[PDB]
Amino acid sequence: EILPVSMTKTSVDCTMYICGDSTECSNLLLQYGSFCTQLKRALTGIAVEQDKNTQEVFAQVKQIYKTPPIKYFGGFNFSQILPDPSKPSKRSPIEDLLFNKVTFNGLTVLPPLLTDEMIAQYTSALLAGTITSGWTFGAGPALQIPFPMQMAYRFNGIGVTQNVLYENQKLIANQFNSAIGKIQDSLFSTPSALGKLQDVVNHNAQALNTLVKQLSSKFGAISSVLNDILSRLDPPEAEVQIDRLITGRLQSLQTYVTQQLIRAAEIRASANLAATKMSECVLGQSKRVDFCGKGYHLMSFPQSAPHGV
Amino acid sequence: QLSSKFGAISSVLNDILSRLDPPEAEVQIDRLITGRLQSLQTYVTQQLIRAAEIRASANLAATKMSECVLGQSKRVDFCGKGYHLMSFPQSAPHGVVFLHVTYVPAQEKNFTTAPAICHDGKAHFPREGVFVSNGTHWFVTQRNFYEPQIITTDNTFVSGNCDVVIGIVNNTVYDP
Amino acid sequence: LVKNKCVNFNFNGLTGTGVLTKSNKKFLPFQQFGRDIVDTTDAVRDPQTLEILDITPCSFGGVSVITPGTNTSNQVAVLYQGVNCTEVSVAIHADQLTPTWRVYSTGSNVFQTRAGCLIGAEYVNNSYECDIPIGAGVCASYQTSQSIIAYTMSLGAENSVAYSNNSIAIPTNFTISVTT
Amino acid sequence: LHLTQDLFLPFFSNVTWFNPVLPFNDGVYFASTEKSNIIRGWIFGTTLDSKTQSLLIVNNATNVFIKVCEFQFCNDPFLDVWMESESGVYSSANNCTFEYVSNLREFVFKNIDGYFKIYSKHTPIIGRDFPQGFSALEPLVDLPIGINITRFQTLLADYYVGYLQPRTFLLKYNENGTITDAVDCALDPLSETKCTLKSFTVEKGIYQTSNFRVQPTESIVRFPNVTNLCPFHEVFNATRFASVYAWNRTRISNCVADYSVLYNFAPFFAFKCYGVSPTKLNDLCFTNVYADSFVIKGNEVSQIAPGQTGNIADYNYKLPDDFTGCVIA
Ligand SMILES: *[C@@H]1O[C@H](CO)[C@@H](O[C@@H]2O[C@H](CO)[C@@H](O)[C@H](O)[C@H]2NC(C)=O)[C@H](O)[C@H]1NC(C)=O
Ligand SMILES: *[C@@H]1O[C@H](CO)[C@@H](O[C@@H]2O[C@H](CO)[C@@H](O)[C@H](O)[C@H]2NC(C)=O)[C@H](O)[C@H]1NC(C)=O
Ligand SMILES: *[C@@H]1O[C@H](CO)[C@@H](O)[C@H](O)[C@H]1NC(C)=O
Ligand SMILES: *[C@@H]1O[C@H](CO)[C@@H](O)[C@H](O)[C@H]1NC(C)=O
Ligand SMILES: *[C@@H]1O[C@H](CO)[C@@H](O)[C@H](O)[C@H]1NC(C)=O
Ligand SMILES: *[C@@H]1O[C@H](CO)[C@@H](O)[C@H](O)[C@H]1NC(C)=O
Ligand SMILES: *[C@@H]1O[C@H](CO)[C@@H](O)[C@H](O)[C@H]1NC(C)=O
Ligand SMILES: *[C@@H]1O[C@H](CO)[C@@H](O)[C@H](O)[C@H]1NC(C)=O
Ligand SMILES: *[C@@H]1O[C@H](CO)[C@@H](O)[C@H](O)[C@H]1NC(C)=O
Ligand SMILES: *[C@@H]1O[C@H](CO)[C@@H](O)[C@H](O)[C@H]1NC(C)=O
Ligand SMILES: *[C@@H]1O[C@H](CO)[C@@H](O)[C@H](O)[C@H]1NC(C)=O
Repeated sequence: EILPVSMTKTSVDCTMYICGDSTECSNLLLQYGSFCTQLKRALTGIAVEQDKNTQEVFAQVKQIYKTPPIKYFGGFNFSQILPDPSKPSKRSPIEDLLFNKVTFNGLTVLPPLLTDEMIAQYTSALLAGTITSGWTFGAGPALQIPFPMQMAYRFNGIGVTQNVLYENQKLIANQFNSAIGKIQDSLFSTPSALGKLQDVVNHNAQALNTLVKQLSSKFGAISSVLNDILSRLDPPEAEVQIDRLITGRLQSLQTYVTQQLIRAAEIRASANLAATKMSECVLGQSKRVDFCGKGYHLMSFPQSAPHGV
Repeated sequence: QLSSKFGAISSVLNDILSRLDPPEAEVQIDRLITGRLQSLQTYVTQQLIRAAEIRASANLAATKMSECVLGQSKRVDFCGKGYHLMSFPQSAPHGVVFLHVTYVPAQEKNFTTAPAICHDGKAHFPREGVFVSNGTHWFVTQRNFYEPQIITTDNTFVSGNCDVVIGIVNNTVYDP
Repeated sequence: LVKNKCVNFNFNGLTGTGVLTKSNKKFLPFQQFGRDIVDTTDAVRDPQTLEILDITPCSFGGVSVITPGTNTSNQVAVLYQGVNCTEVSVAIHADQLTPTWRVYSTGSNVFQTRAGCLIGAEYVNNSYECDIPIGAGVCASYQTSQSIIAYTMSLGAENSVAYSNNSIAIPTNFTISVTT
Repeated sequence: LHLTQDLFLPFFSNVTWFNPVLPFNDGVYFASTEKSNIIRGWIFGTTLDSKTQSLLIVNNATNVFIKVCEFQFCNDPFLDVWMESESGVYSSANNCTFEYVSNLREFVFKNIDGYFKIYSKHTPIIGRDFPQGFSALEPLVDLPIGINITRFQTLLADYYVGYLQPRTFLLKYNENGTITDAVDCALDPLSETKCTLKSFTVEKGIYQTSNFRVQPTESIVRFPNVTNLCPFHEVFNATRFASVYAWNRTRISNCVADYSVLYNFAPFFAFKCYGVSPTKLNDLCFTNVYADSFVIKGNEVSQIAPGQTGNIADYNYKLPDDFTGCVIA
């Protein structure tokens, strides 16, 4: 299951966008009120909400847990999801495959507060707590327990006694290993798997390209360049043309900001859903039908991804 | 924003009328009207966007009330951090405050475990507990509170013989 | 012709401002200017030396300010966003900046990070919880003598669970908590 | 807390501590700290030659009597141990136009839109050290002088001078109406977040503010390789010329009238350009210029001009009234 968690943070400056390096245009913008300050406020609110979403989704553990020297887990391999200490950035192979499949005038893109490695460390700590302690570390101190006993507890939560797991351990382990192996091939072979994550980036890029493209529009004026209009004719007609251009660019900015607000609200809803799914499927076993997967639920493991989980 | 000229002569209605001909006053009043209409539209759109979020929060609050106050919820980290017990609502200006009562264990203690027990060639499994040992003797206890008990027939159930269990132990299961 | 410096250029009546650097784009012999995907004149050719000459925009960004609170003290730190510390420092030693207050304190103690150039704090090798977020994992705090310091955020303590094939832990006491 | 933008004296500026003629740069700040009353007032004007009314602001006995007049005494001054008069700095007097009657004497003088605003404040401090603290200046009086003043002096028989700049200030109004504190918006980074937040208290955190831009410095101009040139050696250094009746009409081009070579090769005694300036002739180049070959007498060249008459003008070569060209002999 794949879910977006956040989007890129942007900041826009009014003067460098509209009245580019013109002292005759800055004065004519003061008479239009306080649009710029409230636009900046809205953008800053979106920016801080972006980091709040990630912190809410991922930062759910007080302490960072680390797996012991990897040993026999009853037959389960887990090598494709645990971090590999043999390459930079300390990722997992599936994470590496995920990362390798995802590819101005007055605008600015701000970096996220949390780097990718911190997200990887959160994911590793969550996985270690899940596989060494079980569901107990989500409600207090973590308690150690062997993995087969943990799954014996898991079967007991769906109406199946403990006999089945203990008398069929090897077969279940082999089935789990085969499923894990086939997951990587299924993800790699299918090209249109990470679609929704790419859609967010494509939408943001299209919005930015449209915003920078309309800067060349004449908007029913003499031209689309301030210098030529200024040094060609009388002050009054220059004022009229500058007012026309200012109105057009303000309309464009308003449209962009409203679109960004709507998309941010949608992503906020998605992030809340993702946080709930994490807390209810990873830190415990859920009885809700078709919530943590198709069929009776056993476990769940998270993996980091660009702008999503 | 009532004082913004929006590219006009002035921001006062009366002076514009009693200073020049009605024709140009028409254009100036039209400009002011358009500016103020855009301001109102922006205000209404912002209000609607905020109202949607407040509606979502209200729905979440209603669900939390119905599931934590009127009963006990099994969802993890929904009605508090830990094992949920109760909840109490308190009124507040344009909001509500919830007091969540939870259960948190402490004072851990290790020991040695074993999935099953072989007494007379037949594997035994606990009915509701977990097998533990304090080094010398084996007991069965709960899963969230230490309470050892002696192993007995009505405490465990038998399923199969002892040839598939990995960590099986050879202690004694008593019968009444 | 001046390269790698901010100048005003006039090429065959085309006027603008920026930094002229060497490029590798290959025009055709009948082409003079170059344009980006939307409107900007990304490249230009010297009419005399016939050399491709990348016009690159001037550096700009935010001047966000870090303060620990008026009640506590009066010292502040300034973060320049999206610019390396060689420039800005150069543009201080030779002026041509927009913010007229210019020099804050200088006094060395300039740190360079992925967010931008930080002036007014010293980087330390310690690590603990974040207080004032700044950029990519870099936070700031006020400690003592007293000054503003920047460090690398810590995600918390490291705890290793003594996993074993036959080891379990059972609580013997509980606690009742109330949260709001 | 009101945010306003006007001309003010910047905080922590440079102040000169002391009859030199101090320039009047869009208002000045004056603070006199004396009790002997040596500084009897100020004079204002540009030339003091009965063109601009010398503003004689004199505080003679009790309250300042603003008399807009000019009072030539005799000329030669000297030290005196009554009159207390005889300042002959100026020469000419004229008629009177306006008349008005009514330590640490600090005054602010401003002029804008033909109105002279004088703000006064008199705190009877006992001391000579520069006193710290806040003191607001009230609009004592305004005057519709409607003239221009660029220079001012002080009337003698201990004072500081400052100049004002446009700036944005933050002011605090008391629950009376009194101004108690002010904050600048240019000095320090802190007193910019204070202006942005519109408050005197700032909490812990990181605050966005204005943006920085690296302005340009030099102005490079690179025009294309210059290759073509005006053919003139064949004209202005020829072998033979023609008679007046069989004049040539040589066609020339590639001509920016860029003739500096002729300045050095031929020391032109006569050079008359009846159109645009010869220096500006390099600004625009031409296409269909024609040139003529004449060999005429000495007292005949003056006849080759627009609107002239004579034998040569009437029978050989005639020039138009709107004749745009240069004659060289
Ligand atoms: C867990 O899976 C990994 C990869 O699926 C196993 O590593 C492979 O081991 C075989 C040994 O037969 C090698 O031929 C492969 O080259 C290994 N893969 C890689 C990528 O190096 C690993 O052995 C499995 N764990 C256990 C305990 O068997
Ligand atoms: C005008 O034309 C004459 C004839 O070509 C030039 O005369 C020559 O000047 C050079 C100067 O070094 C002498 O060496 C030659 O001997 C001269 N003439 C001959 C016989 O070749 C004259 O210099 C030209 N000057 C101008 C004003 O262009
Ligand atoms: C273990 O439990 C038994 C139960 O009676 C007790 O007698 C004994 O002291 C305990 N400790 C050890 C080390 O056996
Ligand atoms: C447990 O008991 C069975 C039956 O007496 C015996 O075969 C087996 O070896 C015993 N296991 C151990 C570890 O002694
Ligand atoms: C440092 O600043 C220079 C500015 O000339 C820039 O080219 C460079 O990318 C910056 N970073 C490093 C690591 O040099
Ligand atoms: C008991 O379990 C805890 C789990 O953190 C471990 O730290 C401790 O060393 C264990 N004690 C033993 C194995 O005696
Ligand atoms: C599992 O733990 C037991 C301890 O009783 C140990 O003997 C065995 O080697 C372990 N299995 C491994 C390390 O694969
Ligand atoms: C459990 O905790 C309570 C209070 O936290 C304490 O009074 C008591 O001694 C502890 N131990 C037992 C066995 O109750
Ligand atoms: C206003 O001023 C009077 C003195 O003129 C003073 O008594 C009073 O307390 C002041 N109150 C305010 C600050 O409103
Ligand atoms: C044109 O280029 C040639 C060769 O570099 C040079 O000698 C000549 O002076 C140039 N002419 C100009 C720059 O006008
Ligand atoms: C003038 O025109 C005649 C035409 O035959 C030509 O021979 C002569 O060289 C020309 N000279 C000048 C001064 O233009």
